[PDB]
Amino acid sequence: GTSNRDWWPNQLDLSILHRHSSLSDPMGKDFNYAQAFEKLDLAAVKRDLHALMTTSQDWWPADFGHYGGLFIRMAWHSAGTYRTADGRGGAGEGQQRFAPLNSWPDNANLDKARRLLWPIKQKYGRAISWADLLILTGNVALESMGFKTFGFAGGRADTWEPEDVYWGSEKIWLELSGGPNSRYSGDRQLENPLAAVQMGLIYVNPEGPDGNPDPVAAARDIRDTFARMAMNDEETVALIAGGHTFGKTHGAGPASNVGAEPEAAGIEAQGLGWKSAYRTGKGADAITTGLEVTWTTTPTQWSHNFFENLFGYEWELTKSPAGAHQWVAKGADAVIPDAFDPSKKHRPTMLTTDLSLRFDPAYEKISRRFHENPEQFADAFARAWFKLTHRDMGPRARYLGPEVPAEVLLWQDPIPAVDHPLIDAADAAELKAKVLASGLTVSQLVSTAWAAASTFRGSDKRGGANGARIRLAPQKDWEANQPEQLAAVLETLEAIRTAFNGAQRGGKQVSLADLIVLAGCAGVEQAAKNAGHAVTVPFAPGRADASQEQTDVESMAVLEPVADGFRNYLKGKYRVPAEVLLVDKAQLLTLSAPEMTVLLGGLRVLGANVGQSRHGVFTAREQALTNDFFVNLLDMGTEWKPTAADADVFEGRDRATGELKWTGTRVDLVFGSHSQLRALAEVYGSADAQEKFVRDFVAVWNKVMNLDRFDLA
Amino acid sequence: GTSNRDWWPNQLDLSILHRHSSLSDPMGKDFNYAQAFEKLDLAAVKRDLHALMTTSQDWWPADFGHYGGLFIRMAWHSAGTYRTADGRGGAGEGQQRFAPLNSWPDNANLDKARRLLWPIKQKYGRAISWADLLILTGNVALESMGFKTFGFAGGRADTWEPEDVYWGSEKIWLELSGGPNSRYSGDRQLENPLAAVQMGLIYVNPEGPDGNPDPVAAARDIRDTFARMAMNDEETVALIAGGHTFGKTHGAGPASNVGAEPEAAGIEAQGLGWKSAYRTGKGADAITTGLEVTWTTTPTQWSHNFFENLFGYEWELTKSPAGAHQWVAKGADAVIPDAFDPSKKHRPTMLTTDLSLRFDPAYEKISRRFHENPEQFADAFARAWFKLTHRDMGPRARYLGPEVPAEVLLWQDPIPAVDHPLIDAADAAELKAKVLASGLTVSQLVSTAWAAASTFRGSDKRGGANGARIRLAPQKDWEANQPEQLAAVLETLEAIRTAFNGAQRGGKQVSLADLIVLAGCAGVEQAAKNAGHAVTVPFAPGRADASQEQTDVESMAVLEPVADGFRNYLKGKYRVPAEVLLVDKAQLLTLSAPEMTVLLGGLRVLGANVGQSRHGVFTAREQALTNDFFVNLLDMGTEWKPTAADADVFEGRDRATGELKWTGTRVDLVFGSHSQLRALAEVYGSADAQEKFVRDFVAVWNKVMNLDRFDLA
Ligand code: HEM
Ligand code: HEM
Ligand code: NA
Ligand code: NA
Repeated sequence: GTSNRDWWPNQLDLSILHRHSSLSDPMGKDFNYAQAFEKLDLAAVKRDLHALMTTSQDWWPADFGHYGGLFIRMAWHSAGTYRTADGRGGAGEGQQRFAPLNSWPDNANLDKARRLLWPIKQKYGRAISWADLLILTGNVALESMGFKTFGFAGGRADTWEPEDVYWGSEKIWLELSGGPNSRYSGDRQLENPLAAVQMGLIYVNPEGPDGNPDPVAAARDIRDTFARMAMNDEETVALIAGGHTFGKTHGAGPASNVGAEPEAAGIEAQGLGWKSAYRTGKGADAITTGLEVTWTTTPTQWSHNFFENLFGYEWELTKSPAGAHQWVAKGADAVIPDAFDPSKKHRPTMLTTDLSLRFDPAYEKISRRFHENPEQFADAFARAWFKLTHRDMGPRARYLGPEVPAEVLLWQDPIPAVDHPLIDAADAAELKAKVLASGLTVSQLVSTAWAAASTFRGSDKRGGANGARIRLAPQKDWEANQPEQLAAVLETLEAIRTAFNGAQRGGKQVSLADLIVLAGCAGVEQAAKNAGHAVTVPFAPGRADASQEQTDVESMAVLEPVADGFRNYLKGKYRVPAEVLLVDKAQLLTLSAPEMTVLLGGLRVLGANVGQSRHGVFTAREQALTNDFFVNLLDMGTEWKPTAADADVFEGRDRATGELKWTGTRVDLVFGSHSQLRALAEVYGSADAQEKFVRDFVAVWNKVMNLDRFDLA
Repeated sequence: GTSNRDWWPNQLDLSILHRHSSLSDPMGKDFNYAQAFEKLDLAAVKRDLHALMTTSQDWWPADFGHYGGLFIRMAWHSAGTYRTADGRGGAGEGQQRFAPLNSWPDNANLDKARRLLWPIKQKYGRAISWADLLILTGNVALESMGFKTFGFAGGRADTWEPEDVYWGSEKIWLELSGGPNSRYSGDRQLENPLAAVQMGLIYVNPEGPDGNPDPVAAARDIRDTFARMAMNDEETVALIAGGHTFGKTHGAGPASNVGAEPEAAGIEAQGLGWKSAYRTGKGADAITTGLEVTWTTTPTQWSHNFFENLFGYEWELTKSPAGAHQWVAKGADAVIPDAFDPSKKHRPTMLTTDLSLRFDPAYEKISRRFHENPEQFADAFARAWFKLTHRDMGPRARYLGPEVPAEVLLWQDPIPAVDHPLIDAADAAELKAKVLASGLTVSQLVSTAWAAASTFRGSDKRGGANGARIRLAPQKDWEANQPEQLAAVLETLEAIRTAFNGAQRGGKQVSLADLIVLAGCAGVEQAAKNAGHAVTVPFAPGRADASQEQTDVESMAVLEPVADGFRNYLKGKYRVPAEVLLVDKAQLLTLSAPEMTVLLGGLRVLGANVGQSRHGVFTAREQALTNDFFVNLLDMGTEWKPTAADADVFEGRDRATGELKWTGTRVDLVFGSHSQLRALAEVYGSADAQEKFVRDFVAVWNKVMNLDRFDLA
């Protein structure tokens, strides 16, 4: 059946804004996962998980009699799709159970692992999500095998359909670099927002870059991909060596024995895949990646054997039974146990990427420190495992249950506790009047609050206006934020704040974070008044101000908007059309198509454009909250053409006279071009819609101002 | 970006069940179109439309100074996508303004027609939908040119994204028959559910079949395609000759002058397309189809000149300026006016498909009668035009406004008025107890009510339990409905009804339509009771019984279910996998994926299968309402394999012993195979889900029972 995507493959896809509707969700519309989880008997779940570890099923027998290694890998793949670039991927939505990730080649046989958890999921029902279960099982596996974890938070709500993520443009699974859709260019530069080296891999190729077994070049890829998942050198060595303290790989025979991945298998396979014709197809005959490596002399117990073996032997290049490159210890005795046959033992083996930990010079120093000080290694790995499994969860207010660590970590972008009475409605009125009396304009007030709040992304729940981090490095210097104008607005706001706070009793005070947001609300109210409408914009206090020492400047850099269509901003020229970038940003902000439409039309007229650009400012009453953007955009009395100087700027001219009426970008004009967007614009550009526009604008404005308000959730 | 559809192109698509969410809709959740329309000043809209007809815009100058012809074609293409096989397409959702229909080659330049209506749409806002406006404008065009229409009903609510319709499998616009994706097989047999001869055409090719200009052969395609839009010979002749009484075609120069259709055009074109480099690109130089035919001597006035010309001249095969085949009157004078130059005149011209009306022998008799009796032609055309434009609107209860015709037409599947007091809640409880005391089983009661209510399709709002047409030809003889079992149930229910109705005072009585549904409600309540649960199933009386004389048997044939996954039924063996047919049925019933899942699992254990098949009946307590279907389907202790006899039937065996536990079809087992469906099955198969399962089953049962209840809307 031919589809619109077939006929017009480069037209914008708005269905990504309408996912995760109440239609696809089986739970009622008021189902609150947090409340279900809070009543879960978590200790009972953990006892069941401990039992499962050694309860081998005949359809996928447990290596060494213990599924721990398989479940740790399962949990690390669950978390390991995360990209700091957009916040997308990670464990936080349980997306491993859906396409495509359920069938990625790197997730081979993790279908079996998830199926082993069905009876526990079934027993506890809606009170523990799959997303939470996958991570808890990884924690229990570690604990079962003698490693004490740093803690665990629940609260990852399950999702019910595939997340829309750009994973790459290759049309062949695992395609090597330099093809027609290469994710690499130049000096091995991986394209943003990707965080893996080949389509269908978590991070890197275990044989080495594009299959070439050089540990030093492999180290480069490990470092690049791990940095793109938010992990530095210490955390990376701790994670890889910690993980490979346990379990084994599977490559007992040739890969051509292995059949269709789950999404391609027959209906009789009942959701499972990679069925293998090699001998029994499982256990001692398992084939998962094709590598055949067992790292330690006690694969089911925490030990310090990974680094003893790494440093204690010299390594020779060899091949697994499936033909994959891997390394064997020169001259070693057969000291590694077999996973099924008590009378067999094996020499120590390593992956190319394991040897990176020794042969990359920066990794070697950390590996050596961990080898000499195994207590440091233990603590680093525990902390890293917590980070890995919680990095996409959001602020600490979302963390549920009795195992949440009390230590506050820099990567969590922590927000101080509020310790004082908050402002009330009479105080908010007084502060709004002070803000309007100072001379700050509608444009300044709206632009600053937008700049503060629109850093939020729902993908990893980072960003937003809580914290007042717009006043700190690096946000205060971002070009999209207009540093000189920002400084002057913040200075005026801080004077108002200081005066209000100095006048209070009883410890009451207002944060700068709250005041920025409140000042934006005063500007929207003033804009409505300018248009002859009486509007009150809702405001919820309770934001606190974070310090510079609580704000990791390099981790903050991914939140920098390089494209923000809501302010008609593009930092440079990109291969992706700007309207595709707008929809991407709308998705991160959790906006539907109607919300994105209303919001953008209103911001244009309020003067939220960066640099005071006139592009899309289709009104003769700037700083008044009207639907002018829509009524003018849709006026057939105007004809639009790309400019000579710039194909991405358009001039709109009177059809009868040729006189210039307006200019716009692709972000402005897409609302008059895309047939679903123009349908939405027509609603707001109708003669009966001025009041609807104002009230829908105030709603969406308020929504954006509260995106990060998990303390009120 | 590579997507799941790319990787797994034959996996089932559930997103078709989750369109039309509250996320995509710009109107509030409480917006009621009918309430907005009922306050529209319809007479004022029609006066504005009447003015528009002769107010030419210079960006698309009006032929003959009158847009009438253009708007009639606009309104005919809006309705002309309709297929009786599934009820999909038609005018009832305004889908012409979305992809793909906005850019079909047959809809070329209707973009300009819609843009001409923006100022009126803008003036009246949400009180008149695009969908209604399209049709109204074609009525006003006709009226302005002297034709008295049969009437008009408003009430077509606007939609906000493209409908998912199978329009064919060709990958090239207008591909000629016999390609790799041919819609034709055998002796020119058009595949169901298609109703057009080439991808991107409304009905037929105006040159002739695959471009061959033979009016006799073209007649065959006209007859076949019109029949597939539910029009007979009389109606077809009336429509084509009536339409071609007005206006002209456009082919002033070569088609290679014409640029990209709207979905492919640049952003600057602002939703318009087919921009032409031929001379001025418009007006006298317009190119739309490439044909250049003007049918009558007064193209802006109703007349009987189409048939005077058709029968008064002999016709010669010729070519337009773009090279298309067309016909010119042999030896004629220049009597047809030019569309822009008052000093120029032209000979009569015709399409191949016009001459079909004279050269097909059955058409010729009707055309002759209409020629000799133009009052009959006018009446036929008026009636047909109403039918064409209202055929997908549904029951007469949905018809709004002051111009609704009072005559009740057989194609409307009319339902008589209710003239008596309805049963109350106490009466409903007494009838449910009498039904259960009769000895009718849960299975019989559920199966009968399902068979009555599940003929509904939301595509054209035909079918449903209102009317009690299950007791009439042809529904009573459909194989899916189990004619002998149905007859015995209906006999028992009619005895109950007769006894109840004979006992009442005050004229109160119960229809058989209401009692079939209520009997099904009693069956579901009893099934819940069998499982240890007391529930009330909601029931809304007010259905009435239609007669056989009010039921067009041939028109009812398309409602026959030949695939009903909810009863595990397939009338024969099809190209399309059964699971795809299930999702198609779910879509027609307006069900979400969660609704379809609950509903199916419940029907299986209630005994709803045709023929008492045990396939998918995964319970040891049939006729009790439990979640057994899901608990047993998801049990990994069972292994499933296709049977030797039949690849589409599967045996479920104990994994350890080999014992045969169950059998199922593809429809049953897809719920354990598809990753999004199995996630839903898991919810209902959880240990905490029994109450949720029953609640959700009763809600969807009730939803189905009320699909056609537009009298309560
Ligand atoms: C450079 C990064 C890494 C590479 C290339 C990589 C590669 C692999 C490969 C190829 C397998 C074998 C899969 C099979 O054939 O069954 C595997 C297994 C595993 N990895 Fe990693 N690994 C990486 C990092 C991680 C990290 C961060 C963790 C966890 C903290 C982890 C924990 C595991 C465990 C536990 C197994 C054993 C699975 C079993 O016993 O069934 N690895 N790794
Ligand atoms: C076999 C069925 C039909 C065929 C093949 C057909 C074909 C066409 C073609 C090729 C055009 C010229 C489009 C252009 O170049 O501008 C057209 C114009 C038109 N058709 Fe049809 N037609 C059919 C049925 C109908 C029906 C059922 C109606 C309405 C009752 C309709 C009303 C019109 C009108 C009013 C125009 C003139 C548009 C204008 O003035 O701009 N036709 N027809
Ligand atoms: Na994420
Ligand atoms: Na329809």
